[PDB]
Amino acid sequence: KGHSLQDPYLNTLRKERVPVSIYLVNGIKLQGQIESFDQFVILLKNTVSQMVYKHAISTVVPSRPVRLP
Amino acid sequence: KGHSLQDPYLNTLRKERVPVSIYLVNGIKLQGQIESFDQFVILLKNTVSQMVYKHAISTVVPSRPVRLP
Amino acid sequence: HSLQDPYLNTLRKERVPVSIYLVNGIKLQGQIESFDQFVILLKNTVSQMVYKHAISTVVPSRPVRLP
Amino acid sequence: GHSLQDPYLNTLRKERVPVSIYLVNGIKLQGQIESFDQFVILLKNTVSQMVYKHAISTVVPSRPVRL
Amino acid sequence: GHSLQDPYLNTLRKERVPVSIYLVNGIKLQGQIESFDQFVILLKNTVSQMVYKHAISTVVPSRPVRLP
Amino acid sequence: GHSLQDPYLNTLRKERVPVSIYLVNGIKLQGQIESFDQFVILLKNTVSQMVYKHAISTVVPSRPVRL
Amino acid sequence: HSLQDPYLNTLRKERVPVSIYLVNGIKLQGQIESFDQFVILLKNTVSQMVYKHAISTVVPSRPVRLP
Amino acid sequence: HSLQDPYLNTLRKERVPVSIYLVNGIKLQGQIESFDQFVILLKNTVSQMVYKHAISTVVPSRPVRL
Amino acid sequence: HSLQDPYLNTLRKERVPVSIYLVNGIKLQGQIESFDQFVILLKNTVSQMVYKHAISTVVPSRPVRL
Amino acid sequence: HSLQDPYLNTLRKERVPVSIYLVNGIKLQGQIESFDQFVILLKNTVSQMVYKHAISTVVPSRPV
Amino acid sequence: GHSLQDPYLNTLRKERVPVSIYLVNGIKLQGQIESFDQFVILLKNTVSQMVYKHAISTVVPSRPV
Amino acid sequence: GHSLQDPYLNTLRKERVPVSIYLVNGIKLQGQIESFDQFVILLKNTVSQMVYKHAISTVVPSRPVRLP
Amino acid sequence: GPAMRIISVNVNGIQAAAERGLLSWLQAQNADVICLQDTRASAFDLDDPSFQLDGYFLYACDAELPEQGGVALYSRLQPKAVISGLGFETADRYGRYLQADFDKVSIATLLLPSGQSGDESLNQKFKFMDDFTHYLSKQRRKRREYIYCGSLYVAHQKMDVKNWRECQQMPGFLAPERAWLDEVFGNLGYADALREVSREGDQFSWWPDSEQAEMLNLGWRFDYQVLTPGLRRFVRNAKLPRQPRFSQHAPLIVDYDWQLSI
Amino acid sequence: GPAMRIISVNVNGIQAAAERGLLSWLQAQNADVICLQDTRASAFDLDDPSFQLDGYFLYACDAELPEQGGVALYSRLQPKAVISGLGFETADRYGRYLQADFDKVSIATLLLPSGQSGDESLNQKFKFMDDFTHYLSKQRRKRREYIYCGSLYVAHQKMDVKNWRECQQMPGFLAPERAWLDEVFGNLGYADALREVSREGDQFSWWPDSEQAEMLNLGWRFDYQVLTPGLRRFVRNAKLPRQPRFSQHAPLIVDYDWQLSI
Amino acid sequence: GPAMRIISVNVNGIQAAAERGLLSWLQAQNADVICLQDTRASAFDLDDPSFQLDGYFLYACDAELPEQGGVALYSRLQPKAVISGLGFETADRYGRYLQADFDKVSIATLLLPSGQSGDESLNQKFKFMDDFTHYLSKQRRKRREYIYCGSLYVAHQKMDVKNWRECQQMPGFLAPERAWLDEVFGNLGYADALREVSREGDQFSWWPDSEQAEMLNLGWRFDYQVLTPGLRRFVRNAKLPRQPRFSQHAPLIVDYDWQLSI
RNA sequence: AAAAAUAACAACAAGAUCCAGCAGCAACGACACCGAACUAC
Repeated sequence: KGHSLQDPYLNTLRKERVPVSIYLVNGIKLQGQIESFDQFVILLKNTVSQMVYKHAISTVVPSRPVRLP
Repeated sequence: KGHSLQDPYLNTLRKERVPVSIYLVNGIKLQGQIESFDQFVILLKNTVSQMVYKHAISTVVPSRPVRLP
Repeated sequence: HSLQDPYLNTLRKERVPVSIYLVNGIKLQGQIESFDQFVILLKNTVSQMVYKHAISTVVPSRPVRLP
Repeated sequence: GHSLQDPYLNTLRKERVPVSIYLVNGIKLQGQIESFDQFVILLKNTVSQMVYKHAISTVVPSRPVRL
Repeated sequence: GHSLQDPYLNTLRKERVPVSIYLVNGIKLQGQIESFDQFVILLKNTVSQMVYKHAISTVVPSRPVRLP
Repeated sequence: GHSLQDPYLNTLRKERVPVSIYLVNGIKLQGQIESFDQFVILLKNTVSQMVYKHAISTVVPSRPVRL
Repeated sequence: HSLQDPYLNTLRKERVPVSIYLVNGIKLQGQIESFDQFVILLKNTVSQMVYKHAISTVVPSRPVRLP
Repeated sequence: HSLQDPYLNTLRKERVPVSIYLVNGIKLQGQIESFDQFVILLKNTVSQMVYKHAISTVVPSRPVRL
Repeated sequence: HSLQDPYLNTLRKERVPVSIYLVNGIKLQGQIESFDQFVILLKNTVSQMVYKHAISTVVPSRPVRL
Repeated sequence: HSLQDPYLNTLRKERVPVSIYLVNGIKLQGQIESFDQFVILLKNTVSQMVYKHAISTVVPSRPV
Repeated sequence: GHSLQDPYLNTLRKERVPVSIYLVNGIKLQGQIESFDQFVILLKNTVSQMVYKHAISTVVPSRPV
Repeated sequence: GHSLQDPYLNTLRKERVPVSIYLVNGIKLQGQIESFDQFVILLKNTVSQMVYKHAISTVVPSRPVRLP
Repeated sequence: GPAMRIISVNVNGIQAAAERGLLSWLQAQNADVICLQDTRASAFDLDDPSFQLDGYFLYACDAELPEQGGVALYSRLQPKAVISGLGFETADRYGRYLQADFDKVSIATLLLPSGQSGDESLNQKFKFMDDFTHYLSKQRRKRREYIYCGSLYVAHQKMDVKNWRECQQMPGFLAPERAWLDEVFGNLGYADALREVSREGDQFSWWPDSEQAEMLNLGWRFDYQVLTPGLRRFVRNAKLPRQPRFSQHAPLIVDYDWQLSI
Repeated sequence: GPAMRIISVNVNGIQAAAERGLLSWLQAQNADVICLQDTRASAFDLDDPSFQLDGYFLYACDAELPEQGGVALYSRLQPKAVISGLGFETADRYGRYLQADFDKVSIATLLLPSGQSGDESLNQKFKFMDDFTHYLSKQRRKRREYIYCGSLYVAHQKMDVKNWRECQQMPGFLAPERAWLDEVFGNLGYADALREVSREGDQFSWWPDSEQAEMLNLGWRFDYQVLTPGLRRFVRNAKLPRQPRFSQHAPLIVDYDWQLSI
Repeated sequence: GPAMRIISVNVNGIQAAAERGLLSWLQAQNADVICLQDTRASAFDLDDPSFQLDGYFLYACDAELPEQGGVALYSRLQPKAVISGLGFETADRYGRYLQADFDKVSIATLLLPSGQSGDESLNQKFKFMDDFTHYLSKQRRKRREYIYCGSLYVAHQKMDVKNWRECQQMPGFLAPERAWLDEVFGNLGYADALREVSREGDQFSWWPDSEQAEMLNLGWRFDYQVLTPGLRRFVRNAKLPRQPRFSQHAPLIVDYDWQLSI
């Protein structure tokens, strides 16, 4: 109901190992591949895996073109 | 959940492919058509599959006037 | 929503030029075209959707009387 | 929930206490609480503004008023 | 939930520990917690503050309050 | 349990790895985690504090951890 | 004073949320209430007063143009 | 010192419990008993002489104006 | 001020991005817009006012003659 | 002027132990045998000439 | 009021002695003194940098003068 | 203007007392006062060191000295 | 090239302008935006298609008392958003302000009361100026540049008025008004449009009803294209044509290198 | 003493350069971060142990087509964060950018297209430069400092090449190329490294494939160590050791005073 | 009317200009004072009545060598006093300054070294600029309005030179020269006469010997009429006629409404 | 305790209550301070 689009997109970005770029409400632009996700959290990779919270994210732009069926 | 204006407004903006312009709460502007929408995210096709989170969106200024069904 | 809905409905029916201040601090002057639980469409040249979770306050430029 | 917010706002509304509400962005709104409802408060000083609760940070009445 | 948010708050309430509330905008409130609700936390400074919970960044008690 | 946040936080607390939580405001809070539940992640650095989760942006451990 | 006062008085008239970085590395926020030749005043809730011998820098939040 | 003198005098007369933060970081608490060029006598149960050249700021605690 | 004034003026007119090391260790970067006997103006996205009595050193990013 | 000099004179005439806390954070003990406008002598165990600028505060050991 | 500072600094500058200026914050600067003023001095360890007097603590000459 | 610093320094110089200068930073230097002034003091060591007045916190003679 | 032509004019009543033929001449002159100060008609009156031109949009703010004032504004493309307000009591009551936003540029149809009727009008004008000084001091912070196409009804320098010795006491030229204009155009930095493109005299925009002054060329400059210092460099040409007189004043066409867009 | 050495050598095929001894030559020489360009392979090929250097972490952002380009970094200590892609189409598609942030500085690795392959390559180079000038104008406002290991494939000044007259027609020396490269080092402020510590001619990095050109030393300076002015003071020394010669480009070695610390 | 015309024409040798007909053209071209510079001849040579015009006085100051430099000056009426000194080795030794005084107005024939001859010339030019900025800062105390007829060999802004993208490296347009010229017209308060009345490009006053640049109009503006802010308001018009050119530079003719007098 | 120097004043009744908004800072000087002396940011 509430994840009909948010979950498949993140799953496709994770499986294909796409180097996405996340934008926080603070304006910072975090970089790194997505390792996992949930209803309120996303685990980045890059040099050191760090946690990010959904309520703090604004836009998740994929560096390379992503294809989600 | 039964949105009388958000759902149909976004659906009409998507079907007609209007150059929507999303102003985020951070204060930055994003330009590009609306590819898809969900209860918590919006995919705008500005030559990429960018996903902007709902809670981070402040306004959705359309480029041309749309007919609200 | 015992008072938000009547207030917004009165502001819409009276067509008073309202000014919405957002959480970011920007001002938006316009008229309430149609509102809902999460949106308050403006009416200034075009229809501009404004999210509820981003509005700081609504200032009616003209005094309004509650219903 | 909200077992302490409603009775604390009812006292300010009945006693006509001048409150200085603080928005999240840091801007202040001085005035008395004319009415309050779920996710909305009415502040009438220079104009009947409608301040959203999700945008309020503190409500200082500048006077020891407690039920 | 709130299995932890209640103990650490009711303790500071009953013990009257001077707490410092850091908000999300940067300003710092000071004082003792008079009574807290699921949505609001009333301070006991010189004037009843009433600081909302959705706009509080951190709550750091200056005294090492025990965690019962 | 039935999520990724809870196991990760449990591992962080059990291993006592120094984490550097970054708030939405942009400021950080150096210190390790002591106990979490919901809307709270107690930090124990030089003075015990209480973050509210909803005001947290990222939790960056100072050493790689595997859930 | 050829360039000090024209800046502080400008900040005062314009009410710019200025951040003052002291010499010991501590930061303060607020607007200049009434600057003097030795001490400056802040417009925070407490109206703090900072001497002009322990202030290292004064950075405004918005760019101020000298008149 | 157009506003410093009257401000300190108002803080003294009203016996305001000010908080003087020095430059090194340590804070002192106590009402202002008197002040003069490069000196402030803070008296609150015990008397102390804090030099102004070492004081960084003075938080009046209570909303007090000139 | 036989060296302070000409040096600051040369650094200003040429718009050399200078690095000002304060006393507490932290360093600021930017060109000198204007300077006074007790205040310098740093332009680096925010026209900030640094105090002379708080600056420790001022290093130009590139060599400058006199 | 109206406070520093009389206060130091009272501290000296009474021979009260005076704790001079410097801006660096050190607590110097002793009595003010004499005082100047720029330096204060604190003698009790060894002679000392603490400069004025380096003095953060000066607390007496008993009421004066 | 500089009967002892000015001659010493002038000698160190003329003789081109690599002096080390220990500041108040504990940092140890180096380089030759190019030109000194009543409130500022100039060093050239790598570039012409201006050190403020009120921030200087001691000036150790690398060679006895 | 001062009348207590000049004689004290002149005594510490002429008596050649091992002086210890502790600066505001929190360090220690040792040596004899070779010359003084309104803003500088020369200290004898492996290399003569010019210590500024505004940076000096305390000047302790290794032995007690009497004022003139 | 990117030639943005702004045409500011004081119609002194849309009825007289339509009677004399202002609409046709204005439509003939190629321009991106046209400001009409002092409409003296309600918004519903302007709704008539007679005033609506082809390829231009109809915007207007009407005074509380229609005859007391009112301003209009047409543009070639739908502006971002119209701001029919100012904040002060006088402006909100007499609808003497209307703004149109564009890309990093916003045009304002300012209108200061002439103050030529009586003493109350002069007092209202003094209040409006003492408030607009604060308004301009506030707008001095935002990034977007502004273009106030306003009939200030105040001459600035002698170049704007001939026989200044005689008009030293006529409203619109006294000492306080001159000082206010010099401060707004000097202290604040709002450089004028004419004094930067053509620093010549005899460029009058106002003429008394008496035909003697018209024949003698005795006129005052009241219209002004006040430009933020950011736009000063974008000025090219500005000439006041008096032969197409359609009201007490005359148009003030000004071409800029800046190009507007939604 | 405190020093930080950085190597920048365009290998144009890590396989060939390694077979010639690039890997061993680098491992034997002391260095902190090797910012090589043009991998000509995929990130997996770099991940192989034959490519890795003992004691140096390896990162890479391969191109859409292996032979078309690619970039790879060799860090000695785990950087703060690695960023792949520059935002442009030609940048993200052909993997011509990879940055590794440190405590303050953030060494990058840029690889512009050659352009000598054909007119299409020249147009791609012009487009990428027109985008990168804007990227730099946007980047010069942030606080932290950068050290681009860019292979601009464009000479800066005449002194950077011998017989500049005949090169007026060959790519890499055209008028717009020189203009862009001088503007990047002009108003933007991004100083240089090689021509900042030793302003002597006869120093080049690139050499044609013809051995005769190498004997005559008719080369161009294509490998640049662009660095924000904040670091121009920390530059200590530079070198162009052409003796080994591992590819068509000569290795560019530099040493600064800034001490990286993760 | 009270018109005052001044002509500044660099000749690069008075012999060539006199052969091309500069003497007759000046005698015909009505003016008050001709700021001709770069005489390249001694005083005994200028004394020749062949150069002396009718109705115009003659003053000249040469260096130790006639060809090393020197500057001359004509005038309608006998100036109050002439002075051939500035106080700098780079000015007196080269005879690059000569000033004539009328009622509270001083006209100076300034001549900066080209610098294109070599590196030593560029160093001498930089020294002369660093000394002249100080001289100006010292002269701000006087109340006399100054009219420096300068051949600065430096272009101020982009409009002052065509194809600046290529000229950013050639002498006469580098960063320090631009900064100095902006400081002269900036902090010091001085303002150029030509740029005051005509704020348009393509108005150049120098072209290389190659006729290609002349055909393409690729030139600089190496001639300025620097005016004290007191005289900034009296600038009526300025012109740079290129067709009647007698050397690399073109006559710069500035007319004011000021009326000089003995 | 001293303008390395006013090509020169038809003249001194007189000196000791909220940005119609940036394709967004790998992160804000790490948040408003958390009382016997030891010499690189």
